[PDB]
Amino acid sequence: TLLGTALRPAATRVMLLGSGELGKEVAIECQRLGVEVIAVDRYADAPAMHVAHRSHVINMLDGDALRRVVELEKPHYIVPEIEAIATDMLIQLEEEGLNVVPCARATKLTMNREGIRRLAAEELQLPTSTYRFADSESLFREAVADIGYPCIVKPVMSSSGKGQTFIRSAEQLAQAWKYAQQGGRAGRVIVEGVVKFDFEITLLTVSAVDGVHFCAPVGHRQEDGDYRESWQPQQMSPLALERAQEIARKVVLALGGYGLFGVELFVCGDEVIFSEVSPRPHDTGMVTLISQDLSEFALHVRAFLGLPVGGIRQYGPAASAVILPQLTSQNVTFDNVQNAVGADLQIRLFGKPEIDGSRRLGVALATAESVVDAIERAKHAAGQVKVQG
Amino acid sequence: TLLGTALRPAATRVMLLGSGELGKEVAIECQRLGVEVIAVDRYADAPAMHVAHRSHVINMLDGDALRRVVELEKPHYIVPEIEAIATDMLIQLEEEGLNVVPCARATKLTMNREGIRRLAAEELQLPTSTYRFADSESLFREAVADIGYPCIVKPVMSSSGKGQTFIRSAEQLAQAWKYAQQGGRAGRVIVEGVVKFDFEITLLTVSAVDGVHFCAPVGHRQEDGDYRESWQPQQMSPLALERAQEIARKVVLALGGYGLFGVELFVCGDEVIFSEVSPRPHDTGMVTLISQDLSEFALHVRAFLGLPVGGIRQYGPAASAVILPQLTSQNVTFDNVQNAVGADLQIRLFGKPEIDGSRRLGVALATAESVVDAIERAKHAAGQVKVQG
Ligand SMILES: Nc1ncnc2c1ncn2[C@@H]1O[C@H](COP(=O)(O)OP(=O)(O)NP(=O)(O)O)[C@@H](O)[C@H]1O
Ligand SMILES: Nc1ncnc2c1ncn2[C@@H]1O[C@H](COP(=O)(O)OP(=O)(O)NP(=O)(O)O)[C@@H](O)[C@H]1O
Ligand SMILES: [Cl-]
Ligand SMILES: [Mg+2]
Ligand SMILES: [Mg+2]
Ligand SMILES: [Mg+2]
Ligand SMILES: [Mg+2]
Ligand SMILES: [Mg+2]
Ligand code: NA
Ligand code: NA
Repeated sequence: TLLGTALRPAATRVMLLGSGELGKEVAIECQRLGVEVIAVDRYADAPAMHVAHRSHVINMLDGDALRRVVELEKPHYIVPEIEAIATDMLIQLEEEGLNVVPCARATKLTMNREGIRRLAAEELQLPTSTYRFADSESLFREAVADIGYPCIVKPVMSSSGKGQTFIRSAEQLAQAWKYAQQGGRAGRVIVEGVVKFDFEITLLTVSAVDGVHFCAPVGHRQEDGDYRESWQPQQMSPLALERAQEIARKVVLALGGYGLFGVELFVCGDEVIFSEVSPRPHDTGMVTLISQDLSEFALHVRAFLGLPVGGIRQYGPAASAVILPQLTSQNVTFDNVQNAVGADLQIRLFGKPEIDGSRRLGVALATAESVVDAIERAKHAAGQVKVQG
Repeated sequence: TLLGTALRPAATRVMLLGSGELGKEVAIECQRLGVEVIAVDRYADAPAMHVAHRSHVINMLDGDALRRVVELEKPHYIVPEIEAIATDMLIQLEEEGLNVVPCARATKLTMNREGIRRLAAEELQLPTSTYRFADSESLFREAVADIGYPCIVKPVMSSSGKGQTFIRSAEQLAQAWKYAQQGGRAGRVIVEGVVKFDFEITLLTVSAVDGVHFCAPVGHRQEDGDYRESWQPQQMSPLALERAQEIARKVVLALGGYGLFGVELFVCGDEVIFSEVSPRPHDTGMVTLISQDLSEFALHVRAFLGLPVGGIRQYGPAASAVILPQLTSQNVTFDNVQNAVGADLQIRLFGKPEIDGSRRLGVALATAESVVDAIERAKHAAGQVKVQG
């Protein structure tokens, strides 16, 4: 592995497709290695743009626009932060010699639930919830009848809970369908049977030159489409951890390429069920910004540059808690910060230029002698922040 | 403490006067809290500029220049990275209501050996080496005479050992007095009595809203005016430590203002001698990038922003080892990096645009079961990096 100096002729150039808070940490980690960084998104002054050498604002879903910026900047690596990208062009570029992280195919499979679900369940034969796809309201109903109640419906091209309904009875059928129609490319939906798990985790898995590595299990708490808190490690039986790792290894290798992946699993005692996977750093993994020697972001960077991971140090019980206000402003301020940080307590404020309703503007991080204590410390701190605008 | 959003009208602005590797990490820490960063230096593309919002290239020794950049950017904080600044303008500006970190007084006193030496030895009655100020070769001559052999001669406005001579014999004196002229402003010096210590430390001391806190002592190895290796924690007697803390506290409290200070001391048995102090993060402190929950850069920011520190966690035996090549190039590359990273091992590459002689281009960071093992690990990794021109 050879790295050049950012801004010099032999520079190593990384292009970030999506410049949110997740990309922001990847940028920092690239910059820490003197890696040249070009941050791209659909809006100006996005978080990652704050710490990049240069930035561009384009239609990331536009394959031509993508090709244009790529031709213009000639990055060595293209690093997507989101699902909503012209994956078809990524494939082209990849063939054209571009390094798409982790790989263009991983990106295509995961931008639509259909690709990923069918691969895991049908091709890989991994355990998953029952599911049915539907592209019409009527077919939607047939699916539900076959799946049974309760069931959850989701748009095939969605994230963060957009257009999702937890269906308990036929009564909600109408609304569920509409709502789901509202979410996406505005068509197709997935109808999944409800898994009743003891708890859920995100197994941060790194595929690198020196193999597949696993971070300690991350537990999380969801609240209406968004993670609210995450913690590590999440206690699990030895058998469950082994099955979890088996599943994650298979999925990442199947998706292919080097990088860190966010493997979402449901745990039922000693049993593990595959949910979905981020072929990149996971929002819940932000706890790793305090709980490990190498964050999930440092890890992704390390893996994709072709460097060996060697190993990951976990410092003990930790948690994250989102700072998720609800307001409309283009000049957000954060007061009472003196009460949100301290011993074994930190915060991150993303620099997002504006908000119009609910938006994750930062995160509180804490360590403690138990996850229970960390979670409370972290929730408390996030809550202390006075968001005004 | 109220923080705005970077790039927004109510943004909180930090101006960095000096954009090297140290400033680079402070910039990252400011960015992590959504603070707006303006990186200033005397050459373009300085490391901190890579991660700043914007930058300026000026002659930091020119007060008018300084005033102009400050007035232009209207920063809420002015943070120096180095001694070589128009501290007089700093004083003025502070008087005008600018916030100079830690305080303008602290900057002035430390940029001149004469101020700090006299303050510590005389004002605070602390243990230091034997010293004397010459202001004529003749006086230089008389002074070396009063101090004896061997002795150290230093410009009173010198760093990185610039313009210093280690004198064991009279013969050197022609040379010695001239060199004390090579470096500095280009004509006053200090003559210090050589201290025969067991080891040298840097006591990273944070002065914040919740008072003064200390990092575990950092030992280090200097060679040719440059630190080579640093490690933590340096083994010391409880008595020794206590005395070191005592000295650090009096000094930081005496200079004033919030921030991280690098207190250089010498240890002989249970005795501690004050050498000097940096009113900002110290190079040797780079080990804190792997050794603590909060790096010296995060500490500096936490403190200057008026937030509480609470506590500092140390993660066991840790070390830093510089990447200090010597060649002339404007397009440096780094090969064999895969052999410089691994478990408990990381490296940083600063992004410096060029080199022409000996220059610090990166640092290796390691953790181990023992300080000794950590040092080997760090040294070995720095040595594996092949620096090409
Ligand atoms: N079949 C299922 N059974 C039980 N709970 C489920 C099921 N599918 C989803 N959930 C729950 O709903 C949450 C969100 O589901 P998910 O499939 O990840 O939506 P998403 O829109 O893809 N969100 P994101 O993680 O941001 O990509 C999960 O994390 C679980 O808490
Ligand atoms: N009186 C002394 N006795 C013994 N060693 C000394 C003495 N003064 C300096 N040294 C050694 O010389 C090194 C550099 O001295 P120093 O006074 O810190 O110079 P400088 O130019 O100000 N360097 P810097 O640390 O970058 O500001 C110290 O770190 C010690 O290892
Ligand atoms: Cl189906
Ligand atoms: Mg998803
Ligand atoms: Mg999510
Ligand atoms: Mg999910
Ligand atoms: Mg000095
Ligand atoms: Mg010194
Ligand atoms: Na920048
Ligand atoms: Na790839």
